[PDB]
Amino acid sequence: TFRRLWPTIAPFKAGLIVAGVALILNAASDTFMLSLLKPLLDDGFGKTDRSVLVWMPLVVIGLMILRGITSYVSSYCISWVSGKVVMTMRRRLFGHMMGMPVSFFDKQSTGTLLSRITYDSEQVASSSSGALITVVREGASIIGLFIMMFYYSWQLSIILIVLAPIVSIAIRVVSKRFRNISKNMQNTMGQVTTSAEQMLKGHKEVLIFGGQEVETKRFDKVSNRMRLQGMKMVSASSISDPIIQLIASLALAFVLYAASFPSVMDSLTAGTITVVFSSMIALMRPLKSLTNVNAQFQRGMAACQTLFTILDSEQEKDEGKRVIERATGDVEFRNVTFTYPGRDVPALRNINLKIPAGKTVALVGRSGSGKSTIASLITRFYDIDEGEILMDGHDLREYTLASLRNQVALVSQNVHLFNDTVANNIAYARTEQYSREQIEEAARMAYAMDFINKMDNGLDTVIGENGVLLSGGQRQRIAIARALLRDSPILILDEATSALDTESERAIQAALDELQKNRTSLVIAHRLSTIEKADEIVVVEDGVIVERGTHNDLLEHRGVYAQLHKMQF
Amino acid sequence: TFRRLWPTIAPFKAGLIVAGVALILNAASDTFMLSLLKPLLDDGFGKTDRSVLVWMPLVVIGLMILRGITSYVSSYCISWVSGKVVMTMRRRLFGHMMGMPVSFFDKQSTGTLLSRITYDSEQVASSSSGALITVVREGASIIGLFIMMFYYSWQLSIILIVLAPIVSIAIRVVSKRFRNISKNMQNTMGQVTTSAEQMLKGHKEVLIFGGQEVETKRFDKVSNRMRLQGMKMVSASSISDPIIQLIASLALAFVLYAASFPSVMDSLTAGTITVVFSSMIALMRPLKSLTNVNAQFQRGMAACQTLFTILDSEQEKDEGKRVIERATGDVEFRNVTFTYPGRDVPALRNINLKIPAGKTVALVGRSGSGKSTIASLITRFYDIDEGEILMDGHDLREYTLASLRNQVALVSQNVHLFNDTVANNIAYARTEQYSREQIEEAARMAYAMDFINKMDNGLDTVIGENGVLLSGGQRQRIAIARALLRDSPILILDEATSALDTESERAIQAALDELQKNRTSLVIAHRLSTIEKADEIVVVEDGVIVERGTHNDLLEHRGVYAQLHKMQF
Repeated sequence: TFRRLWPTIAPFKAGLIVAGVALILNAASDTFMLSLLKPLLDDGFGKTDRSVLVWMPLVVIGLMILRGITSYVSSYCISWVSGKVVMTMRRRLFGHMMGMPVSFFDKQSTGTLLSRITYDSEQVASSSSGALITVVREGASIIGLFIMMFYYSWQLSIILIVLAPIVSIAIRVVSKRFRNISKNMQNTMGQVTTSAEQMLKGHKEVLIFGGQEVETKRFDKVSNRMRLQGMKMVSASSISDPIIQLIASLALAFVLYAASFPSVMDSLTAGTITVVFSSMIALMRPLKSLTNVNAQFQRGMAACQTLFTILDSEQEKDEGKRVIERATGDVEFRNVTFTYPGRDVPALRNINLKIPAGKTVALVGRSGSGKSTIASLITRFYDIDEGEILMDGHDLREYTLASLRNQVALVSQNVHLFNDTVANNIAYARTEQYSREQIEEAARMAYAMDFINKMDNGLDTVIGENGVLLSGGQRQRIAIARALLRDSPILILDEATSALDTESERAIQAALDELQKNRTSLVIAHRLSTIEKADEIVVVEDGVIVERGTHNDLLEHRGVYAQLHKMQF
Repeated sequence: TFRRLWPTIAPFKAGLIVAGVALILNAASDTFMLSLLKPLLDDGFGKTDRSVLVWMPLVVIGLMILRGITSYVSSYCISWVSGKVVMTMRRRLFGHMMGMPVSFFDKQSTGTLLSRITYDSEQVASSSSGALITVVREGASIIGLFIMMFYYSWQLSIILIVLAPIVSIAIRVVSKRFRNISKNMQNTMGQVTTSAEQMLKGHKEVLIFGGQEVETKRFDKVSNRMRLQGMKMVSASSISDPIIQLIASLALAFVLYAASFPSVMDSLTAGTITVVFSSMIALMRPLKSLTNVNAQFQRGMAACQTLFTILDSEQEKDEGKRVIERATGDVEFRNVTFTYPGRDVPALRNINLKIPAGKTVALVGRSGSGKSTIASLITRFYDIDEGEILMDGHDLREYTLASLRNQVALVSQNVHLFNDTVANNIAYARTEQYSREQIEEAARMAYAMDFINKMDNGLDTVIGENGVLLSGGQRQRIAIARALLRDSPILILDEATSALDTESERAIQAALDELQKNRTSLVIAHRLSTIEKADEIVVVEDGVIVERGTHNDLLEHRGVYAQLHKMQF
């Protein structure tokens, strides 16, 4: 039919088969109730002493116990398939957003993404299972009801089934006519209400002219008109209910009139009529739900379509073949112009950055708008629009994503934290690679030895949600320890730590210097000390690299950096 | 239960008595139908004799016809009371709406006041009528149903009545317990969803650290937990409906068990249980409606208190005793400082402007305000905060409101016209006073006679809503003719035309000059020609008269007059 994620469900059929076969019993039981109704009324409650009012009290409760157990098992075992389908769908979907470009997560639809994964995943299988159980049970109650209703007094069955749609369509046409009549009559009431508003509007003119009495008379007339219009409207609306009631009663009266003639006689009995009528009445609800099933199956398998769109959206480019054993290379730029998608302003103009290996460079972004993007390019998160980033004699486009991202490390005050323990967080994705002693040494080199050692559970304290919830400074220290453990030749320093912790942010800074004492570092300078620590100052204005050079060179000629050293004060 | 609304009910009480007595039958019919249900099954169908089941068609159609006619008469005659009472309330409200000060109509709006007059009164009447219908009909139905249940089987009725509340309360407590369980597990589901968001939010971190596999594993674990939580929640929710069904079935089983086990009643024939059970089931609707009725009463009656407050607000001041027919007396704003009620900014200050008799002393300004109110004070729509405006040497407060208003005429391009004929509009509020020839003379003086006689129906053509929708300029001509007819000694022009019709605006101007060769008027002028026609130019800048003098002197002294004048040009 419409969507066919069928393979994902294919494994979980046994559960679905059991649920369905136990669910059809959930209508077999309801039908057997009304089946037992006939012996009850005709034979039991009559002057017949007993044995239909002693066996029946037990059987009704036993069969309801069966109904309850089948309902529970059907619901649970369809919820098993729903759970094991929604869980696999969610798992696949998420596993196809961990290799999906940052562009989508650049607030293209990021806010809804959790909603997209959870609400829609819950809705797809929820609505599909609802459609199944409403097109099996309520689609089986109908079948069993018909079997019984033709088993009991088929002639009455026919005279009732032919009447039901005729009466239904007659009711529909009468209701349509009267609804149209009332809606049409509403127009006159609207007109007179507009006249009332008009009369209320002219307060000033009425008062200045002393027409209070004349306006009272005119309101008398329009209000009599309004009351008469309401009278006729209410009369027309009220004469609807008696008409439909009379039509239904006429249907019943004809049904019984047919009972007089010998055509259906001996199909009357006493119970038989009750069971047939009760079955026909109770047939509406199953059919009422069945006629609407297509809406549900569709809403749900369509959300599945919406989910499919995400599952098959753009994927991160991976057109690389070469790997890295060590990125002991020189970072090189040449006319590197880039623009982050979903925007019009160009990000970067031509670039000629020759950041050599073994030495660091501090880029200063006093403009403060879009500067960080320059770092995102070297880490291949937003694809470069124009130019190339020449790394170790090769471009990143040519180079495999995994190795490239591995060689570069990010550090920021807003660093995210995982939900596992701190020891794993430090060696995230490579816990087996390094021994706990290595992690402790990294923490030492991160100058958070006392802090990390003082957590309640020590080295393996749960560090994320449902944990101790460190502050920003401690998070920075553990991120620095992460970088130390990974020993990325390329460092990216956010330097967003506007907060100055006493005796600790200086410890943090010592950790930063030790980390960047070696290795090539690109520091998005925002603090004073880092600018002081600058090795090759790189200024940028809006989207262009205005100047480059060491501290003294740009300090001598005011240009940009020198004035920045003053407005930064 | 405030019920100031008692006197209105007493004249139409007869209609209410009818409505009620017919409504009683409107439930007696249903009761005597369920009564028919007994013999039908007991001795109508099983037996060969068909007299019962051949009469039953006739009796059922007859009872439903009585139901239809009695429902129609009840609804009609209750809506008639609700119509001739909502109508009298509406008419009384309006009659106490033309006595309200302009301030009340200004703070609120037509559409809010129309909602009050139209929607709120309709709710008052409709909801009180609905409360009465529910109480009477459903109380009659309940009393009749109880009579039936205790009459047909005084033993089964007692057991049913004892069981129903116990079963209902047990169902309620079970439902409450299971709802609490479901939400107590929904909280854990929310926790795991928050964890899912936590992990799904670290896209940049996962990519940079290359931990796609580890994050996939963690999501596997959390998704397993989510599926387990959903499974447990669904199981808890689905073990409820079977439990309530089991409780209801146990109730029914015990009822039937008592129906046989003892010989206490032992009298239940096939018909007696059918009728008693069907009534007990059908007794839910009235017990529910009668329980919810108190939300109808004191919801419409509260709207009646709202309408009383809107009716029982600050009436316009009428502290005047002396009546003056026609006055050449100057309107002098001696020391009059006024501010808009409901507003903060001072509208006026102590002023010295005087209006000599005969002289068409005018007033000009570009402040965009101040002027607007300086005329309204003469009409006393708004009151005065300080000072006194002297008519015939007497303050307007001393002057009788009706007579003083009659002495002033409101002529403006933005003028309201009543839903009446042109003759009625011109002689409005005094149609008896003036002859039709005088109205033709008024049209002549309006210089619109050619147009005034051009409509299809001539001088008596309907001019307002449901009329010709006359353009603004000729509507202003109509208002001008109104002024000429009434010959108000005091006149306050608006002259906000800003639209110069070819040869018709000049005719309008000719009409104004014919009007203002007499009839002293501080002409609120936006027209340079009107300013030139001024006698004693008066200039105000948003809080006070800057100067008052002839046009030549005012022009000579630049002050503020010459500047605003040359901006006008």
